[PDB]
Amino acid sequence: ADKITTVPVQFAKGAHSAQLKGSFTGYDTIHYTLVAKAGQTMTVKIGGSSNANFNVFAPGAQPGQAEAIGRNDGDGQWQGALPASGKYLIQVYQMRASARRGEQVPHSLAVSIQ
Ligand SMILES: [Cl-]
Repeated sequence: ADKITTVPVQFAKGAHSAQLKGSFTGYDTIHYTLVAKAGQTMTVKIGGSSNANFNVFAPGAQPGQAEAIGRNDGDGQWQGALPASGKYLIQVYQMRASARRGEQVPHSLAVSIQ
């Protein structure tokens, strides 16, 4: 019975970044979505619970259906030039061990596009 919550991210007028605060428990996950253009550089940084991880998916790609174009490194961050235009998906999740313990995962996701 796993839940996915989708959170559309829209930058304020004239802004190229935002920070979101969220939380999820166990195997629940959050999909943060963001429309961007091919060739722009996206930077993603996750903070808060050490259990928090993310995968970046290009438009149309769903967890389980295609490979992510990126994920958090050991410092909780990722940066890359975007191959495609459209709505990107940042999947925030925790790994099986702590999911299975039912840990709650408060986190902050900072995303910017330039
Ligand atoms: Cl922790």
